[PDB]
Amino acid sequence: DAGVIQSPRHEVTEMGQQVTLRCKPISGHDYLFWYRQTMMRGLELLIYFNNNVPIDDSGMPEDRFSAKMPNASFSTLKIQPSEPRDSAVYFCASSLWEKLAKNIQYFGAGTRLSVLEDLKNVFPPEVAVFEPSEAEISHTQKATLVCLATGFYPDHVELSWWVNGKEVHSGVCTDPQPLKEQPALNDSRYALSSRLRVSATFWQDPRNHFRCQVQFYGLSENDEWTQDRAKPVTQIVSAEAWGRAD
Amino acid sequence: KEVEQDPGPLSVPEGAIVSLNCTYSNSAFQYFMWYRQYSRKGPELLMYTYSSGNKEDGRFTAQVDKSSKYISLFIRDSQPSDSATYLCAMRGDSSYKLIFGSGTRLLVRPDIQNPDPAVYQLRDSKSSDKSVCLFTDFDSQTNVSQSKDSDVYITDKCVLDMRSMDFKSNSAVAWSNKSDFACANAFNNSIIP
Amino acid sequence: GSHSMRYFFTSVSRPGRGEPRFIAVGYVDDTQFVRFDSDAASQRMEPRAPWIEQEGPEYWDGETRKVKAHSQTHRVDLGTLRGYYNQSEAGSHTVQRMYGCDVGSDWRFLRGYHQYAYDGKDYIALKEDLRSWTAADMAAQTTKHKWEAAHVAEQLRAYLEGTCVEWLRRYLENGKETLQRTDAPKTHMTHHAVSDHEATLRCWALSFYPAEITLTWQRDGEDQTQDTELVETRPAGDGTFQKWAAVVVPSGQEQRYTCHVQHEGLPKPLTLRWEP
Amino acid sequence: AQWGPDPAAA
Amino acid sequence: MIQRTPKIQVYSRHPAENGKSNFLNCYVSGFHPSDIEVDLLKNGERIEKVEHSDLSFSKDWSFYLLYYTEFTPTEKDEYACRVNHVTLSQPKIVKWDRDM
Repeated sequence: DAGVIQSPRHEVTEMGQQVTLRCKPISGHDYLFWYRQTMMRGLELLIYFNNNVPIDDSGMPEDRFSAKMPNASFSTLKIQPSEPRDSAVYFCASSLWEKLAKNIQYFGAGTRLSVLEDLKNVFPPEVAVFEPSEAEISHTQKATLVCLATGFYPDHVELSWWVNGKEVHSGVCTDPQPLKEQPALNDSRYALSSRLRVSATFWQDPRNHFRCQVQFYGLSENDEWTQDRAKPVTQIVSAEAWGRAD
Repeated sequence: KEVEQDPGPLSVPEGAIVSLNCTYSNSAFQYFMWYRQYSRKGPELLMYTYSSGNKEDGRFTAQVDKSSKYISLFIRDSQPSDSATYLCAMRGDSSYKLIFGSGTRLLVRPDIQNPDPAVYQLRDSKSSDKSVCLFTDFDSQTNVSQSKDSDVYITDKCVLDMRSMDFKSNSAVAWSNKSDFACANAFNNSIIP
Repeated sequence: GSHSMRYFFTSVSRPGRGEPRFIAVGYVDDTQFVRFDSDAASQRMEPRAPWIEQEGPEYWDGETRKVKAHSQTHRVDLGTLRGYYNQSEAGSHTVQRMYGCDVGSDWRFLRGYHQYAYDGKDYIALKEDLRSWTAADMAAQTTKHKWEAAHVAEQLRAYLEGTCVEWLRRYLENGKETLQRTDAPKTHMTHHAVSDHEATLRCWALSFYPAEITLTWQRDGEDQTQDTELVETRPAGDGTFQKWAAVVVPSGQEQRYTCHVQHEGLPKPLTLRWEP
Repeated sequence: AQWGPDPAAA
Repeated sequence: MIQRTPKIQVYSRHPAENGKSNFLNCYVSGFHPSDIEVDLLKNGERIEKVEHSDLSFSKDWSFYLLYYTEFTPTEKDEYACRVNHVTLSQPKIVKWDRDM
């Protein structure tokens, strides 16, 4: 009814650290599959359970990876220690015999896991908004706002516009990918750009509130930070702007 | 358990027909299907096909020729919503484990009734106003590319969709921190019509 | 002549002692070639014939998977049926399944089958047409209505007609030395005495493959049954089979009773009568 | 070579 | 729920000559349920290394097994097959006989 649920959605961690991935499958599904995806090997099976016992586990690497279904409603896939090469998306999926018949497996949205060399290069985004040109508004009856999120790493962000406290999807254009700030450093920071176009008769009304929200995934309160910069942790960075006519 | 697949990006116009395909090496395989994965989402099944035979489902046809060891998907009437990665899975007798190809990224560039290409300057909502450039309202034939003699950033475009006005627009954005920056010229390495 | 490939599975709940006993075996003709036992150390589908041992790793992993997953389905099925039949949970109960496919002298597909039983009586089986099911009244009707709806016969049909037969055809070649032989029987008749006035005459037939054999007795004319001890055909241990039929008869009338042995791998029917 | 991957349960 | 009492047959693999190596077999069939105890015996004492077939069944659902060990027959030594099963009230012993 809601499908496969995976916690977390993103997990930035340091190497050495036990990562633990969870999945609750669809109620009624006796088959549960852990798939990973990298760019180098593609989507791959790790393991799958059938009424809670593991069946095919040929894609489990030799040490470090462990996986269980302590009961029908939950599974962990546990990496201990992590290494940077475990960075991947890790999907979960569930199915039944009458659906595996037609090879319908049902997937979660996956836990984008980045295992890193050292947490000291993590930074949240600094976020700005830019407000449409006078030019653009007489040329077309239309005003494009632009949101930059910049200075961040790793690239675990989720940009969204909220117009007057409801999130809009119409007229939006988040960038396909982050783009690196410093193509000159091996492990460099990112920027990501988005747009929102609306009418002149909507941008000009000062009643209207425009917000750019960048949900960033980072460290959690257990991760042991020990510089005294502010700690980069899973947080919301925002920029906002109102309609004007002056 | 390995299947070759050209990763794209395959860029075709709205209206086109796209051929996607994998070839595979092991013939113990027996069921063949296509999953489609949207940017940040799980993959969902698109179409499956038992054996030699072709299943059709509206705009999607899917094929397997087993002698050649060649799997294919055919999208007619390309919609932009079909922009996605497309992954051919397949399995055998012995296990439910799907074997996936790397995947092919399909990108369908939505047509635009009235191209209107211009290059707008934009100040910040805040006192340390940086500037930033919008190159926008160009046609779905135009490539944005840039990279420069500068640490000047230009984003690969994307297509913003104003559904209710029926006004789909392309747009790409460019900025920098240093003085000798300006709009119009900043996008001029992309060699427009 | 004909040829078959059959897999037999068995599964026995054991309330107290955790998960149930599983025993798969696979035959070609009457030669046993693979087995799995849950209670054995390896947890591997094991060869039981020299001709299958050729098979690669792809094979042995993938057979071990298929069989394991099957044991789990039985594990559940035991639970489901304890349900449908309303049984106590300290009771041991048995699921059994046999499927497989036959072929003619031409090695073409000739029939296919799949039959399933709870506690050693017929539960549900797939009809000869491979489209439909036949169910033993009460509980089976619910299984069927489930199986109709997941299109289980459609999958099975594909196995039984296509894959089963291909593999069966593979086995008959790869192991032709053993599976496509005939060993003629080694007939011989014993003479012990039931008494003074009688004389235990037993007609043996030893060392034969395959197991289809026919022993028959005759009193001058055309006797055929009921002074005829037909034991079930039994295995020797060495891949071949033993059988015998025996007659016990008024002493000094040995001569008028004759044993008639008919095998594939006999040139003509061999016929024996007390000689020495 | 069995029926696979697994029977449909009852 | 049907119970069915084991048939028991006891025999050598090979025509029994004495002093001469062989296999003693016990073939149990027609039985249900699957739980059955089978021991090969030597003078009432219980033979030590008996192996056994993988369980299988006949098309009337009943079960069969072969238990077997490699003896040497002799003039004097008695061998037998003792079988125990839910249907049986005592474990029952079927003596080896070259005749049968």
